Amino acid sequence: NPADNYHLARRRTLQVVVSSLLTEAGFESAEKASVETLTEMLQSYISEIGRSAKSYCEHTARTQPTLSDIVVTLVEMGFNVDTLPAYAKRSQRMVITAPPVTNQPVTPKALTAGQNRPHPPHIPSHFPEFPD
Amino acid sequence: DLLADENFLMVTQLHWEDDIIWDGE
Amino acid sequence: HGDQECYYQDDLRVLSSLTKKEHMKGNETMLDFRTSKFVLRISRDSYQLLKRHLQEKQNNQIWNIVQEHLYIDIFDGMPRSKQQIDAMVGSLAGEAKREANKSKVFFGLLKQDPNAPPQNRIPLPELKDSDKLDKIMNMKETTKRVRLGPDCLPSICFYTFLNAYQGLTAVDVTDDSSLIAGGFADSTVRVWSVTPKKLRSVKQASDLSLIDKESDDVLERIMDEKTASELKILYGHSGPVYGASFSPDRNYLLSSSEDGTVRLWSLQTFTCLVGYKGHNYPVWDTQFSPYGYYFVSGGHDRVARLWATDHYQPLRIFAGHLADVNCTRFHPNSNYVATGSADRTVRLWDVLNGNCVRIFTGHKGPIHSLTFSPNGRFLATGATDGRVLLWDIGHGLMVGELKGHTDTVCSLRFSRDGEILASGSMDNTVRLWDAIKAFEDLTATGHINLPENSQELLLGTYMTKSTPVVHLHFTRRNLVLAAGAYS
Amino acid sequence: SNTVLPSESMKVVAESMGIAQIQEETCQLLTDEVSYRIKEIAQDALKFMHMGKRQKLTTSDIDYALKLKNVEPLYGFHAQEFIPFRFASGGGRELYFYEEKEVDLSDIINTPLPRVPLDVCLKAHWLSIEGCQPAIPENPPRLKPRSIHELSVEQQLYYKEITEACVGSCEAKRAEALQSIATDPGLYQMLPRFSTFISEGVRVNVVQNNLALLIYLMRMVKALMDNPTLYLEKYVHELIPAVMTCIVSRQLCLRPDVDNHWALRDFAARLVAQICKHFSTTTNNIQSRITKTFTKSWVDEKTPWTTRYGSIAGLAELGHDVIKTLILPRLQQEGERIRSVLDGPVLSNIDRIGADHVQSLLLKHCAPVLAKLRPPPDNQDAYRAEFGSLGPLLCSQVVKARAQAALQ
Amino acid sequence: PKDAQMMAQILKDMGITEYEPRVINQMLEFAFRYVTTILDDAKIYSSHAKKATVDADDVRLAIQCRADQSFTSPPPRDFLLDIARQRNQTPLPLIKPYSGPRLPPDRYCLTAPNYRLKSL
Amino acid sequence: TPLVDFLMQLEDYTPTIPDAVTGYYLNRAGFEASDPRIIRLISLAAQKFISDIANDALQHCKMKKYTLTMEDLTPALSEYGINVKKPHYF
Repeated sequence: NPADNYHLARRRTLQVVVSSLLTEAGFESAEKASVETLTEMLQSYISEIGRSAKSYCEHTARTQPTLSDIVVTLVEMGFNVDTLPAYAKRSQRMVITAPPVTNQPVTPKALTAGQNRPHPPHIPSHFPEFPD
Repeated sequence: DLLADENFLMVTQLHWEDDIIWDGE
Repeated sequence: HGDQECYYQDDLRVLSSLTKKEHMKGNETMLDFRTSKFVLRISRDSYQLLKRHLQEKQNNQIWNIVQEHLYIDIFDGMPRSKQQIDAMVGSLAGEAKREANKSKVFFGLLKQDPNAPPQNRIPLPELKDSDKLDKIMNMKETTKRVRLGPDCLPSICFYTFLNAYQGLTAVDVTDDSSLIAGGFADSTVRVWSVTPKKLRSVKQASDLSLIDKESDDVLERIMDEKTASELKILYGHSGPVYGASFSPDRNYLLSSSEDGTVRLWSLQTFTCLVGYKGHNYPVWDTQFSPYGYYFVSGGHDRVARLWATDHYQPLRIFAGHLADVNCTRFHPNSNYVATGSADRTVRLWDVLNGNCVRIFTGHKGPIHSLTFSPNGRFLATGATDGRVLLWDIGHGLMVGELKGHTDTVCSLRFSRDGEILASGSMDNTVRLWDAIKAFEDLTATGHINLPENSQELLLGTYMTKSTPVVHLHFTRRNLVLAAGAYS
Repeated sequence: SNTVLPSESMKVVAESMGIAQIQEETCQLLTDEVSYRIKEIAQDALKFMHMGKRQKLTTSDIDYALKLKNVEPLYGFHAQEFIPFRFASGGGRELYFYEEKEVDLSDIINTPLPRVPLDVCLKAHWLSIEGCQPAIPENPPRLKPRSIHELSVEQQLYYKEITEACVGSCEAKRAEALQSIATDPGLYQMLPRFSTFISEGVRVNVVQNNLALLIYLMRMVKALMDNPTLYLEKYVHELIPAVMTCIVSRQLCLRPDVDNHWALRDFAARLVAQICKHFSTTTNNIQSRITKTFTKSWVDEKTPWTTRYGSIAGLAELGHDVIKTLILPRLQQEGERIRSVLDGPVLSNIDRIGADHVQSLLLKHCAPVLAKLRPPPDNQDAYRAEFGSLGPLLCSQVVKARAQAALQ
Repeated sequence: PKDAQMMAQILKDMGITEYEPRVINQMLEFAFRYVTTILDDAKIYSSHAKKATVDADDVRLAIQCRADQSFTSPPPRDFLLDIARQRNQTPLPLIKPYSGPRLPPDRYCLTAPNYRLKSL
Repeated sequence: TPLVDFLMQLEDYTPTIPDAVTGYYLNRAGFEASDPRIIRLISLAAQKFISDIANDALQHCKMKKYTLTMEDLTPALSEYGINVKKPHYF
C-alpha cells in the first residue's frame, strides 16, 4: 500500500535513527513503550521549532527564518544553545541513509494508442483528448 | 445445490481431451 | 427522546452526553439555545386548538414553559402537510420569523434593474480599459458556451489528484480555467497551471526594476524564465488548509487553515504577503469578493469576518450563528454575504450595517456547500443530509428541494447562463439539475407548497471512481470542471 | 443510551497512584466526568472529519479537537510548564494491545526502510460526454427488415484490429493489443468470438506446427485471464483443451531449432494451466481431470518424447504437494528412459534432446523435494540408488540452492 | 483488555463503526489522563483541608478549579454580538483609485528583504 | 562568534539523521530547505537532545545493565520536568 507508505517511509527512517543513536553510550534492548514515547517527544520537538521560529520571523515581517530567529526560539524552549557546537564536535557522529523513492520510473505513464475524435469549440485544445 | 448453474456449466459437462482433434479426422 | 423525528438523531446524542450543569456551562451551543426562543411557525387554525388547551389552568405549567422558551409566529392560511413541515425544519432556533425575511434585499446585478444596488452603496474597486478588453474575449467564450439546457448536457472534465497522501482539503479554480489550487492536510497550498503555460515568478528584486520601464510588455517581462514550473508549493500555514480562493484578476490566492490565520499569497512573486489573525480558531472557509477587494472568512468561533486586504483588522463581524460558520459566499453584486453554518441555518448578511437580512432554515445537517445563481435571485445550499435546497433571496422561502444525493453535498455551482446547477457529493457522483425548470414558477403565508420535482429536475448522475467531488467549476464556454483527491 | 467508562477501571488507576480507600460515589464521580470529556471531544473531532471531507479519518482529528478545547494535543506525557510542548501534537503513541513490549534495537536498524511516493499530481478526465458516462478506467463500471447485430461496427472493427495485431506481425502492436485485452472493461459480449478464435486457431495451427502462431495465442489466453471484469468460466471448456494440446503435442517443425522456443511455449502453457486450475475450481471437475490426463500421459509406454517432455513440465508446475506425492515412486522409470536414449549411435532424431530436457527438469524439481522435506547428507553416491542420473552435479545444484538460502 | 473493551462500546453506542486504527487506544489514554488529574488535584485538596481520606467534595473542587484554567470554549453569543455592533457601526472606507497592490502597512505584512547567511 | 564559525563547516559532515528525513519534518511545519547546512544544525540539535536523555538514563540504569527501560526513562526525564507515561492499557 503506497498510501501509508507516504508516512511510514519517513517515520521508520526515524526508527532506524533512534536505534542507531541508542547505541551511543546508552542502553540495550529498550522497552517498547519507552521508544514510542521518546520518538513522540522528538516529533513534537521538531514540530515546535517549526511553528515557533516561523512565528518569530513572521512577527518581524519576514517569511523564511534566519539564525537569529532560531536562537531566540531555542531560548524560549530552554535549550542553552552554546552547548550545541560541543555535541557536533564529538566524532561519535554516524551516517544513516535518506529513504528511497516509492516509484523508481518517475513518469512511465504512456496511456495507450487509440486516438479518435476531436474537440467541439467549447472545449479548448489543452483539455485531454476524447477517447477511442 | 445440484440445481445451481455451475453443475450445468459446459466445462463441468465437457471432457477437454475428447474435444481436442489431435490431428484426427 | 425516542418519540422524536429521525432528522434530530445527531442533535439528541449531544444531549445524552449533557447530564451535568458544568458540562452544559461550557458547550456554548446549548447555552445559546437555552437563552434564545424557538420560533415555531404555526397556523392560526391550529393555534386556536393549542391555546384552548393551554389557557386553562388544568395544564398551567407547560403553558408557562411555552410562553417563556418558545416564540410562536402565526400565519393565516392552510395548515401545512407533514412532508412540507419536514422540508423546512431541522435547525436549533428553527423556522425563523417572517419579520426577518421581509427586509429589502438588493439581489440584482451591477452594471435598469430596480433590484440592483447603486454602484456607490458598497465602495468597490475601480476599472480600466484593460477590463473592457477582458469582456470582449469573455463573450467569445460565451459563444462556444451552449445554452446547456436539458438537451445539450455538458461535458465534465474531472481533474483528479492522483497520489494525494496528504489529504486534500481545499480546491479552487480561477474564473478562466487557468489555475487550480489545492489546500492539503500537510499545511501546503499547491498551485497548478492547467493551460500549457508554466507558472513564472520574478527571480529577484533587481530583475523587475531593469525590465519594462516603457518596454510596453509588462506581463511578459515580469515572468522570469528561470523560475517556471507546472507546480508551485506554498508554505507557511501551521495546519491543514481548509479554504482556498483565487482573486478575479488571477493574482492574490487566499488560504485559511486550522491555525486561525487567513493568508494572502501573491501569484506574481509566489510568496505570502499578509497573515490575517482575527480568529483564534480554525477558519473553515474563505472567499474573495467577485470584484476582488473584500474577502469574507468564517471560522470555528461562530462568526464570519469581512476583511479588505488593506487593514489588519476586519470591517464587518457577522456574529449571529450559534455554531461554526462552515461556508461564506459573496453575492454576485458583493453587497451581501451568505454564511451557511453547522446549526443548520443559512444567513444572508448585508455588508452595510452587518445586519442579517435573511435566515434560511430547513437543512438537517451542517451546510457544507453554498452557491448563488448568476441572476442573483436564487441561492442553492447543500448539507450532510444530501439535500440541495433552492432558496429565493427576495421571497426568503424553500422554493425547490433536490434530494438525489446520498452523502454530504460538498460542492455546488450553477452554469454560466444559469441553465444547470451541478452538485457534487461524497457519494462520488456529479449530479446535474435543471436550474430553469426549478425556478419557472418564481406570499402572505411564508411557503409555496413545493413539489417533489427532484426526479424531473435530474439530468444525469455521473458516478466517479472512488473520488469525492470536492470542487465544481464551470468554464466560460460551459464546460464542467471537477477536482477531487482519488482515494 | 448513555454509555460511560466502567468504575472498576477507575479504582485500579486510583490505587496504583497512591490514593487508596476511595468510595463508590467518589469513584462514580470520576467516570461520568471523563466519559463526558471523551464524548465532548469525539463530537468535536467529528467537526474536523466532516470539514476534512474524508469520513475515514487520519490520526489527527483528536489532536485538533483537543487543541480546540485548550487541552494539549500530545499523549503520554503532560508538561506543567507548557513551554517545550505547546498545543503542537506529537502524533500519538504507536502502541498495541498484543504488543510484546520488548524489542531489539539492532533488529529495528536491520528491518528495511520503506520508499517515499511521488508528490501529489493533477490528472483530468471525463465523467460525462454530452450526457453519457464513458467507460474509461477512471470511471467505475411476407417481407420484413433484416436483424441488426448486437455487436457494433466500432466493436467489430476493434475485434478485427485486436485479432490482426495479436497474430504478432509487429511487437509493439502485439503488446498494446495484449494490454488492451488485459484491461478493456467492455470486452465481455465479445468474449465468445475471442474464445472461438483462440480454440479454432490452435487446432488448425497444429496441423502445421507454427510456433509463433501458437506463442501469440497463448499470450492472448494469458491476457484474457488477468482481465478482472470479464467472466471466464463459461468459456474455459474451450480454453483448457487448447492449452492441453500446446503442452502435450508433437512438433511438426523440427525441434533442434525452436525446441528451446518450444520448451518456452510449453512452460507458458504449463503456467496458464496451473492458473486455470488455481481459479475456476469446484469439486473434482477441473484440476483432478487435467491431473488424471497428465498421469496417464506419463504412465503410457512408448510415448512421443515431445509429448513426454510437455506432460512432465505440466505435472511439475502443479505446486508444492503435487510433486511431493506424484513425483516420488517414478525415478527408476525416468532413469531407464534416459539410459535407452543414451544407448545406441543415432542422435539425429529428437529423442535425445527430449531426454536431456526431461532429466534436467525432473532433477530440479527433486531438489526442493530434497530441500523442502529432507536433510542433506551423503551427496556423493547415494543418488546411485536413483539410477545415478544427476548424482554429484545434482548435489552441487543442491549446495548452490543452500548458498542462496544462506544469502536470503 | 478490560477498560479498552468498554471504550469500543462507548464508540459503538455513538454509532462510530470505523474511525482511526488506534482511536480506541488514545481515547483510553485521554480517559486515563482525565481521571488521574481529577484524583491528583483532589488528593492535594484533601491534604489542603486535612482529612484521613480523599472525599467526593474535593474531587468536585478539583474539576471546578481545572475548568477555570483548562477549557475556554469559543466566545459566547452576548460577547460576539457586542463586538459585532461595535465594529459594524463604522462605515466602509473609500478606495484610492491607483494605489497599487492593496496591502496593509508594511509592519503588518510579510514583505521584508528576508536575509540569509553568506556561505563561506 | 563560534556558532557562525561552526555552521560554515557543515557543507561536509553528514549527521546521524538524514537531511531527507530532517527536511521532511521541517517541511511539515513550514520550514523549507533554503540552506542544507541549516538542516544539519537542526538535525544536530535534535540528536543532542535525544543523546542527553539516553546518557542520563544510563546513570539511572547503572545504579539498578545494558538495557533501556521505562523505569530508567522515568527518573531521567523527571529532572527535565517531563512526566513520561507507562502504556498500561495493552
